[PDB]
Amino acid sequence: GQQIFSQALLNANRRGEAKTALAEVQARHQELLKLEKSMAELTQ
Amino acid sequence: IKFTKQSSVASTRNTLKMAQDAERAGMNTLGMLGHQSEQLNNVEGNLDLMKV
Repeated sequence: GQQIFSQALLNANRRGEAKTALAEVQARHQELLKLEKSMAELTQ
Repeated sequence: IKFTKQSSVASTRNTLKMAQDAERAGMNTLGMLGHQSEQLNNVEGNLDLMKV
């Protein structure tokens, strides 16, 4: 005669996955902005 | 992350459009230069004839 609930922990691997690939997409975006700027000068 | 990717898409779209901008302008420049080089060839011939 008894019952029980249950809780959950996230995976360690995940860690700060919010920025694991955010930093990387931000870095690529910076590269793309540099590309865009250089192309703007070249077109001019 | 989604916003940054969208910004990257927009950036590459503009970069492509501008690259196409450069290309047309450059092709016109070469066309005009071929025509003007040729006018100058005509000039060169008359200068030779006038020398004679």
